[PDB]
Amino acid sequence: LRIIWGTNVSIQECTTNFRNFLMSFKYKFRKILDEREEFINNTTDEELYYIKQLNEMRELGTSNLNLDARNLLAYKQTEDLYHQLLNYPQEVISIMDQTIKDCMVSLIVDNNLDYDLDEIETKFYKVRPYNVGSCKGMRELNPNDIDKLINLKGLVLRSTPVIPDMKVAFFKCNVCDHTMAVEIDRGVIQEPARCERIDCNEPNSMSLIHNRCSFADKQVIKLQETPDFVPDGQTPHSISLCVYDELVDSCRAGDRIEVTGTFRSIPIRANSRQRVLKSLYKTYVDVVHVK
Amino acid sequence: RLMVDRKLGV
Amino acid sequence: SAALPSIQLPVDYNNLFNEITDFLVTFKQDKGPKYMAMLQKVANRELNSVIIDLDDILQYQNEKFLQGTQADDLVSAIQQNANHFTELFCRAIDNNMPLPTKEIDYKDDVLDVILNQRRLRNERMLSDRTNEIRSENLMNDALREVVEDETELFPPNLTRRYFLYFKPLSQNCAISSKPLSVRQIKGDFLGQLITVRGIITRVSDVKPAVEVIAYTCDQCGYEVFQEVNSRTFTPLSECTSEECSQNQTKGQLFMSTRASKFSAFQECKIQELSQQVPVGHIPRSLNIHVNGTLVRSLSPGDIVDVTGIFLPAPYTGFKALKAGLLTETYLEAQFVRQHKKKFASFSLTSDVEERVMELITSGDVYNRLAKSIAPEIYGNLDVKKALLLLLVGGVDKRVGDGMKIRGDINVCLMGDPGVAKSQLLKAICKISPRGVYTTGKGSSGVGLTAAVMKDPVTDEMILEGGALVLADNGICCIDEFDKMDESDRTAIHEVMEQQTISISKAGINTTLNARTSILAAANPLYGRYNPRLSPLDNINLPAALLSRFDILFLMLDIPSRDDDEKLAEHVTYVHMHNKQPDLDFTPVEPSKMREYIAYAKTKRPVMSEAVNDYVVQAYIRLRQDSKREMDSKFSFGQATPRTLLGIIRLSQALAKLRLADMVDIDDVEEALRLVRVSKESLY
Amino acid sequence: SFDRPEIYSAPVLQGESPNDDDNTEIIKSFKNFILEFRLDSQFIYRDQ
Ligand SMILES: Nc1ncnc2c1ncn2[C@@H]1O[C@H](COP(=O)(O)OP(=O)(O)O)[C@@H](O)[C@H]1O
Ligand code: BEF
Ligand SMILES: [Mg+2]
Ligand SMILES: [Zn+2]
Ligand SMILES: [Zn+2]
Repeated sequence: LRIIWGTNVSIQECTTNFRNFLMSFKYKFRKILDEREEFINNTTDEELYYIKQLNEMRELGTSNLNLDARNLLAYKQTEDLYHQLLNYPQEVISIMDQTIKDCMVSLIVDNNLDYDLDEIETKFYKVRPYNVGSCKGMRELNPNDIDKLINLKGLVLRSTPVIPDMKVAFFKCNVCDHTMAVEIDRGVIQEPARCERIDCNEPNSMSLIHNRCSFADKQVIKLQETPDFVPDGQTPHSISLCVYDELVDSCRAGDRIEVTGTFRSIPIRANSRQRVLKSLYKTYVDVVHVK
Repeated sequence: RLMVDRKLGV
Repeated sequence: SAALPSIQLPVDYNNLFNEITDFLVTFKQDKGPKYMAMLQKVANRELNSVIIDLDDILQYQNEKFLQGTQADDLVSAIQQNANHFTELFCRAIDNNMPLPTKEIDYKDDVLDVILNQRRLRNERMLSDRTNEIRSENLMNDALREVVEDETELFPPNLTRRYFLYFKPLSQNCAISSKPLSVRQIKGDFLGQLITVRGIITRVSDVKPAVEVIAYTCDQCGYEVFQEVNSRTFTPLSECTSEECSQNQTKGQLFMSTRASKFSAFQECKIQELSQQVPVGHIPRSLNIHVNGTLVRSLSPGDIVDVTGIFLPAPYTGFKALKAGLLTETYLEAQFVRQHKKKFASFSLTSDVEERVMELITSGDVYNRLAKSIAPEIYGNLDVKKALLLLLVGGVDKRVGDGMKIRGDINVCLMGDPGVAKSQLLKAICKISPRGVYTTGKGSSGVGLTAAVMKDPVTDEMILEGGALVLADNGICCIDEFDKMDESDRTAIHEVMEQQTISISKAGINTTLNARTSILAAANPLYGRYNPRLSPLDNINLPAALLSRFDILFLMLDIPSRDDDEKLAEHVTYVHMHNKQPDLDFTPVEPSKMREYIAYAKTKRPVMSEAVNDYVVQAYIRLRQDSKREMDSKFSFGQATPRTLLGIIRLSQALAKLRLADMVDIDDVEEALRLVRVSKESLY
Repeated sequence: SFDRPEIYSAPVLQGESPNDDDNTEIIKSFKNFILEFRLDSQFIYRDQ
C-alpha cells in the first residue's frame, strides 16, 4: 500500500524488508552467490553479520554503517530492494537510516541493556552503500540515469578547499528584533516579505546576518576516471565528485579510489544575463562512500 | 507527503 | 486579419494525417503490419526508437496509386517540410499505441514507471470527472468532450518513451537519395530532409539537454511543466497552476530533475571530404545535432552520410555583423550510414554469411585476399601478404597477473624510392575501417599531441591527442618514417611496444589508450640502399626500435630485363584501362574484403603442443643464427624474444585467415617463410 | 526562428486542504446550490 509518487517504493514494505535482511543475514549467503561454497567457514558464516556490526556500532558509538549492496542481492527477500536502492538513492537511503535507528533502539530495548537510550534516539545514523554493480564509465551514462547509484574508479587529481554550505539562514528584523531562522529546503531559502511578527510589520527590517548562519562542509574533488573498459579513441575524462560532511578532506591527490554515489545534473547559469540558465545541464556526482 | 495509492502499477 | 495575411498552399495537413494513419495501420510488405508490430514492441518496453522508412511510404503510395485509389504524395511532403511531419507522425503513433502485455516487474527503467504513473493518474482524473458530471444528472460523446475540456491532464508529450526518426529513400529504389557536400547545403534547403556526406571531425560527449523542465508547488500539490526549445531558458518562480493562480495564497516552485524530460544530446561538426572541395578551396564544416537514441553513433574520423532536418537557429554572433534576421544553421541528425563498417560492429547474419561462404568455398582465400590489396601494384606479393596479416592482427593475451601482450603487428616498409611504398599505405588506409595517414616532418609534427582544449558545448575541458588516439583500434599508416623527428620516434617507441601513451606535461598527468598497429615506410640512409654499407647501417633504425617491427621488408630496387618489362607492361595497361590487367582472378572489393577480415577477427585461435615445440625450436635456431653472424655482412640484427612473439602473432593471424580456432603447423611454416623472405631481396 | 514555448500544468497530489474562503470552494458551493436547490420538489434554478 501507498507507493510514493514518481517511484516504486513503499515505505512500510521497504522498511519491513530491510529489517528482515538485517535480522537474518549470514555471510554464507554471499558465499553462495559468489559460488564460493567450498570456502564456507563454520564460524563467520554462522554468525549474524549486520547484527554483530550494529552491536560494535553501539559500543564504539559510530553513526555510519557501510552496506554492501551485493549482500542485499544475496538475500532473496530483499532482491527487489537492491533495484529499488539503485533506482531511488535518496528515498531508499533515508528509509535505511530510519530503519537503522529503529533497529538500534529495538536491540537495546529487547535485551534490556543498561546502556541509556538518550544518546541513541538523539543520534542520526547514516547508511553508506557500496559495491553497487559495475562501472560502465561516464561516456555510457545516458540522461535517463540521473539520480541513480553509480560506481566510479579513478585517480584523484585535485581537491578544492572546504566550501561552506548554508544550512540555516539568520534573517534579523531591524525594528522589533524578530530573528527568525530559516532552514534550507531543496536548496531554496524563502525570505519573509515583511516582519513575521504581527505587531511589527516592516519589510525593510530584514537584513541577513552572514556570520551567524550555520554552515556545513562541502568539498569538490576532481576525479579522472580509469574505467575498466574504454571505447575506441576516447581520451580520459574528468568528473567532479562532491563530498559532504565527514567525507571532506578524506581523499588526497594521487589516491586511486573507487567511489559510489548519486549521478546528479544541475542547470548552469549563463552569467551573461543573471538568472538565466543554460539548457545543457552540468553533470556531477554526489559521493556516499569511498573505498 | 508525497504518498499516493499503490494501484499505480505493482 | 490584415496584420497577418494568409496564403493557400497545396498541402492539406488533414488529408495527410489520414494518409499517415492509414499507412501506419495497413502496411504489410515487410504476417502482421510492420509498424503495428514495431509499436507493439515499443509498448512492451523493448524498442525506444521508431524508424519511419520513407521507402515504405513510397511503396505504400505506389500500391495505392496502382490499384487506382488516389493517395497524396506523402514522401514529397515529408521531404519538403520534415519538421512538421515529425510531430504529425508522433501524434498519429500516440493515437494508435497499443497496450502493454508485460507489466512492471521491479526491473524496469525509472522513466517507464514514471510514464505509467502519469498515464494511470490522468486516466483516473478523466474517469473521476466523467463520474461526477454523470452523477450531476443535468450521449457519452458529449460527456467525454466536456470532461476532456474541463480537466488538466499530463500532456501526451510527457507520456511517450519512444523516439521518432526518418530513414531517407534508398537511391536505387528511387532528393534525400542524393547526398550533398557541406558546400552545396545552401539556404534554399532549410526545413528539408537532406543527406550530408562527409567526415566527422569533433564529437562532443553526451550531456542531458532539458526539453520540458518540471516544477512542483508544494502548497497546491500541482506539477507545472515549462517547455524549452531554446539554447537558454528562464526558470519559473511563481505558481502557474490554474487553481493556485486564482488563489491569492503565495506559492513557491522547486525543480524536479527526476520529473523533468531530458534528451541525450551530442554535437558532431561534420566536414567535407577532400574530393568534394573545389579547386583551390579548403573544406568547411557543418554542425550536426544528435538527439535521443542516435547519440554515440558518430565518432571522429568517420566517413558517413548523415540524413537530417536542416533547421535554422537564432543568431548568436556579433550584433554588428547581424544585419537583419540572420540565422545560424544545423542539421538535426535522423539517420547515420557509416561508409566503412567498423570491425567492432560485425554480426554473423545471413547477409554476411552467404558472401563469406562464397569466398571460402571458392578457396584460395589467402592468395585472393593478398592479391586484392592494391591490384594496380604489380609483383609485390610478399609485402601484400604482410599487409593483410597487419589488417587481420594477432591475438592479444592477458595473463591473470596483469601481464598483457600486444597481439598486433607492426610492419616497416624500407626501400629504394619509387618502389610503390607510399601507394600501399594509401591502399591500406582505404581498406581499414579506421586509420590515419601521417607523413613527413612538418605534417603531423606531433603524432603524440598533449592538447587539452575547451569543449564549445560543455565547459569541461576535454583531452585531445594526435593521430595516434584517433587511430585507436586501427592502423596508423606513417609515411616518411626516417624523416620523422626524434620526439615522435620516442613516443612511437611506447605506442608500438605497449598500447598506451603516458603524458606528464603541464596540465596533463594521464595515460591515453592507443592500441594502434603502426605501419611505416621510410627510405634507407643516403636515399638508395648502399650495398657497401652494412644493412643495419642502411636501415638506420636503433635496435630498440627495430625489434618492435614484426616484419621489416627491404624492397630494394634492382634493374632486370624481364621483371622491369613485366612491370612496364602492367603499368602501361593500368594507364590504358583503369583496371587490373589479368583475368585469372577477379579482385575482392574493399567491402567484401573488410567483411571477411571482420569475420576472421572474430575468431581467437590457440596454439598447439607440437606447434609450440616447432616454434620454440625455430626461435632457438634463429637466436643461434643471429649470434653466429653478429658482425657479418648480413647482420640484420640480433634476434630477440620479440621475434618469437612476432612469429606467434603472425601464426595466429594466418590461422584467423582460414577461419580456424586451432593454430596449424603450416601456418607457422608460412609465418617463418614470410619473416625470412622479408630480407630475401637483399641478395 | 522558434515557436513560443508552452507552459503546461497538472494536479498530482492532494496539497493543503481547500479553505472555505478559497475562491474555488466558493464556486463549488455556488454550483451545487444552483444544481441542487429544490422548491416544491422542483429544481427551480436548474430548469430556469
Ligand atoms: N610495382 C609497382 N606497381 C605499380 N606502380 C608502381 C610500382 N612501382 C612504382 N610504381 C609507380 O611509381 C610511383 C611511385 O609511387 P610511390 O608509392 O609514391 O613510391 P615510393 O613511395 O615508393 O617512393 C607511382 O606512380 C607508382 O604508381
Ligand atoms: F621516393 Be618514395 F616516396 F619512398
Ligand atoms: Mg613514399
Ligand atoms: Zn519586527
Ligand atoms: Zn501552486
